[PDB]
Amino acid sequence: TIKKKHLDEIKSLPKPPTPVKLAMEAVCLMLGGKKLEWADIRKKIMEPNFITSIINYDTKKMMTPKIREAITKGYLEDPGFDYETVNRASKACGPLVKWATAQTYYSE
Amino acid sequence: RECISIHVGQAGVQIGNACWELYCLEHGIQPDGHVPRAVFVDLEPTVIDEVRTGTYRQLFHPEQLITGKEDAANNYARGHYTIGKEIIDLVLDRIRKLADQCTGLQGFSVFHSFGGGTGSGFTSLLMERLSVDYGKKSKLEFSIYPAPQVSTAVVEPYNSILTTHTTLEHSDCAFMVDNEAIYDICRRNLDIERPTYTNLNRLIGQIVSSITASLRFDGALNVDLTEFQTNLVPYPRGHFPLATYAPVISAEKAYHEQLSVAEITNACFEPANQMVKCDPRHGKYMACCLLYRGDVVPKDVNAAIATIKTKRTIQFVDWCPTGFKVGINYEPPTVVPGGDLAKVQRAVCMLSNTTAIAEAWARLDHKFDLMYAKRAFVHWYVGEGMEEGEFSEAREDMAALEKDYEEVGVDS
Amino acid sequence: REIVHIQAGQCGNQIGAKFWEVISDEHGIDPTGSYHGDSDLQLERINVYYNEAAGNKYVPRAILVDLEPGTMDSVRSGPFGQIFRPDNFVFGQSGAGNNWAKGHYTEGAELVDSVLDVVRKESESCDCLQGFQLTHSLGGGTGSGMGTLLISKIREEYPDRIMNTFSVVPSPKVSDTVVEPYNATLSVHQLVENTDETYCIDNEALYDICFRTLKLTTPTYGDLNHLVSATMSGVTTCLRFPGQLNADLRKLAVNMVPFPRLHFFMPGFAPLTSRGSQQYRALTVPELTQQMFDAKNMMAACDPRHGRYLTVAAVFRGRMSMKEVDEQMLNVQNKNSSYFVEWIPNNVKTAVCDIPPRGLKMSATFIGNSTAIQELFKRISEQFTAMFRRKAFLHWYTGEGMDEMEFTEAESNMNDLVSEYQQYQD
Ligand SMILES: CC(=O)O[C@H]1C(=O)[C@@]2(C)[C@H]([C@H](OC(=O)c3ccccc3)[C@]3(O)C[C@H](OC(=O)[C@H](O)[C@@H](NC(=O)c4ccccc4)c4ccccc4)C(C)=C1C3(C)C)[C@]1(OC(C)=O)CO[C@@H]1C[C@@H]2O
Ligand SMILES: Nc1nc2c(ncn2[C@@H]2O[C@H](COP(=O)(O)OP(=O)(O)OP(=O)(O)O)[C@@H](O)[C@H]2O)c(=O)[nH]1
Ligand SMILES: Nc1nc2c(ncn2[C@@H]2O[C@H](COP(=O)(O)OP(=O)(O)O)[C@@H](O)[C@H]2O)c(=O)[nH]1
Ligand SMILES: [Mg+2]
Repeated sequence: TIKKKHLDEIKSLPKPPTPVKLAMEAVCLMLGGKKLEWADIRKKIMEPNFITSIINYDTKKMMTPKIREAITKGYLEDPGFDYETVNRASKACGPLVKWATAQTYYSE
Repeated sequence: RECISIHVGQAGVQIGNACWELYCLEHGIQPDGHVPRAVFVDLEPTVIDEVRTGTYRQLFHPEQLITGKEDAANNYARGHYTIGKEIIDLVLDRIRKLADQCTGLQGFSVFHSFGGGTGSGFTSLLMERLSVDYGKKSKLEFSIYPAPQVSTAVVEPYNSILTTHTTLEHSDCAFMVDNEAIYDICRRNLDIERPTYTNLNRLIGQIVSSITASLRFDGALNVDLTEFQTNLVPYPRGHFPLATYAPVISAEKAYHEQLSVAEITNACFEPANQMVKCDPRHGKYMACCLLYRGDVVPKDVNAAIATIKTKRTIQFVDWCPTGFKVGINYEPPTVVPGGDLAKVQRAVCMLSNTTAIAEAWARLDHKFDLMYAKRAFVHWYVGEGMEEGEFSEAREDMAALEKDYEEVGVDS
Repeated sequence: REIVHIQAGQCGNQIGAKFWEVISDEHGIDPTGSYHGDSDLQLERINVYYNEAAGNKYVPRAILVDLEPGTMDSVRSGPFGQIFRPDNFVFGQSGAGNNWAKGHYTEGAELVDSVLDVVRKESESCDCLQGFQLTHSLGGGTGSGMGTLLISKIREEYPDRIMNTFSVVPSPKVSDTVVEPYNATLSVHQLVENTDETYCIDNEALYDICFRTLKLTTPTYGDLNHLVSATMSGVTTCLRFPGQLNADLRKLAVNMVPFPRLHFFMPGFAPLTSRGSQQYRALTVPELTQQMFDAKNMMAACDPRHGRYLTVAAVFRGRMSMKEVDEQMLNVQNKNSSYFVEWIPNNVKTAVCDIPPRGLKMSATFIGNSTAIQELFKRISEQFTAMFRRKAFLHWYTGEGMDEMEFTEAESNMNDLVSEYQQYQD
């Protein structure tokens, strides 16, 4: 699957570029990380479930009401949250942006 | 009137050690006399603590020295940005705080080594801030720049480019002296196989002593700091002269030492004694300040330059009809009593911006790319963050430098 | 900066006794002890290792983790022994279990939180935290397993701060454990992600070095442990000591590691002469350089000939010329252009420290990064599959409540980790 090279790059970074971190918070947030905090994310970030778990997302598992709207809210709408700037952030992230507007949009 | 120096980085500190140490000898202000010009700043506590424990303990005020328990890191990223920021507030407040008291500061001669995270990184912002704030002031930076082969740090070329890039607009004039380059002076000229870092710093000690100490000290020619940039630098970058000392002659072994003005001045030009790797292969000489202390007769000087001008291997750039700035200081160079130094009656220091550095920058520049393409260590940098970002964008900027340097010479 | 030591696993603990054995002396601490310290200086930095409860008492700040009561007890009952704070020991009577699986999941898991409690307490203690040290063996259930797990929580809790590792990578020729592929592979799997800096030591390599390099007829474990303790001390404590050019851990991390793997290094001590005759007094510089660089006297199994260096860091501690040290290296570099590796312009990171190992004049620790190690990794994995495919031992693990996939995953990760190394090599 996705090469590790991308993953560690973000993680090891003691303090990631802020919007990246914010993005990670967002993505983790899509994951629904309860914790604000880094560390809880951090150990989460490297975990055996993590590597696959992102890659395949069971639709049923994801829950519409809260989860749908925040993402839908225009976090994307955000003034620079969205695809283009984020895409600058990484090669890796880029395929993800497509994912955001994707099956999720189509089915729903 | 006065200038305040700041020493940063461990290395800048260790020079910081030297620069003051030489000073005290000259002035004759023993261990416990007046109060220092300058402050020292290091992210790594131990080294500064060396100052704290070590020689000239009382002389500095603890207010003067700035430190952090926190980690230096050998990388531009933390030192500049991340760890970086926290210290600066204290730093700047210090400089202003010091600045306030003095009357009519000419500017600060900041010392740093290219050279490391705190030397890079941390300093780069520091000068960065200065330009806005002080602005009117003249900002020279004294740098020690990576030995061509030698460089200790793995990371190093990453640091330097960013440092040079960032500071470049900011600094009025920056002096660069090469570590291994000096070594050759040691090896051949004094013949020390041994020499420690302390030795080199002593050497720089002497050279610096001319620029700040002696010049400000009244003397026949009297050169200002401001003149330094004005005469020295053709152009809005930033330009980095090299610094040379004729009298390097070994203390014990050989006593020609009465080498009158003609010979001593003559000594510098030869590529050997640059304290820079540069060894002007092609290099054109835009401009020089020669500052002499000792017994000099200006006729002796004036004649001396004239012959030099003519020999025409030297080949100055066309656009400068002439660019020789004589400076004469009454009082002879002062040699640190024991250790190495020759203690010549008269000495020459001469700085210049030469085309030659373009060679150095290119080499320096080359180092950067090799790692960079693989991208190397960068993950460390990005983590400190830093972004792809600064590296490449900076990379281009200094690339501009190479063009800039090249264009200046080689064409008429 | 402060550093906290970790001892996990018997090997684990055994080395820990030695490590502190030297270190205590290096600092000048007697068993309950205080700073008898010949010099003043040693006193100042000490804080990295120790906390100041008594004023007399500086007690090393580190934790002992071991299912085996016997191992720990001997250490307590042993010489230095008493020095440790009893709190430090985190123990579990439960069967040590050879199983990595036992250590990690089943047996280890319960203890770990208890373990973590203290780690934090030491962590919390004061000043700033450089990071943690680790010793253990890939080894066994306690050595790996728990220890490998322990780092995991450490990684999470304080990501910023650095972990260096010492692992006794399984000795090639005859493995001191039957299980050897299983425990080792999975354990390294954790580190490669987890610990930012790792050091490997190999026993036979120690034997080889001890036996040739030192006249020493009868290597004892206490010997190998002792020599090993030698390198790390140069690494950690030395730089805490002043130096004209002194790196610290982060310098070691930054300069040394090109890529995120954290990679693994092989320690190598500068002085290694017999008691005895060998005392040449050819320390000068170059003799040191020759020693470390040379193929043997490399702590880990692999030989640099094989063999290219991503990075080298030499922390010399002793008063030597900057001129010679820096200059000498270059010739080494030029001389061995083939292996060094072209891209990174100045391979060697040089650290100089003023003060030598308290007995001796001039020594450099040699640390760092080479492609060669990859050869080592193949060994473990190669054993791994031969074992794995047949699955001989496995039931113990799985009965313990381990996954089939887990085995496969661990191997491949380290396995391809080997693959990563080669890429640079070419
Ligand atoms: C009379 C004299 O000069 O004796 C020397 C000596 O003969 C030699 C042979 C020592 C000796 O070391 C060994 O024989 C040895 C035994 C087991 C494993 C490894 C080495 C020595 O035992 C070791 C001892 O080392 C130290 O004192 C260092 O500070 C060292 N200390 C320890 O390892 C240590 C040992 C016991 C208890 C506590 C600490 C050290 C090195 C690096 C970082 C920190 C500390 C020294 C110089 C000597 C003796 C005493 C004979 C040598 O080793 C070291 C590490 O210095 C072996 O080759 C070197 C060259 C030395 O000259
Ligand atoms: N002339 C001279 N050069 C020095 C001295 N100390 C260090 N250097 C050189 O400067 C560079 C070393 O920088 P470091 O000491 O690693 O780092 P630093 O710039 O102090 O800052 P950090 O990386 O954060 O520690 C190398 O190129 C050394 O050769 C010194 O006392 N004199
Ligand atoms: N250098 C060294 N290796 C050791 C020591 N003790 C055990 N080992 C090595 O560790 C491996 C065995 O693992 P072990 O430490 O018994 O595992 P655990 O105790 O169950 O965690 C073998 O490869 C041994 O050579 C020691 O004191 N020093
Ligand atoms: Mg430093």
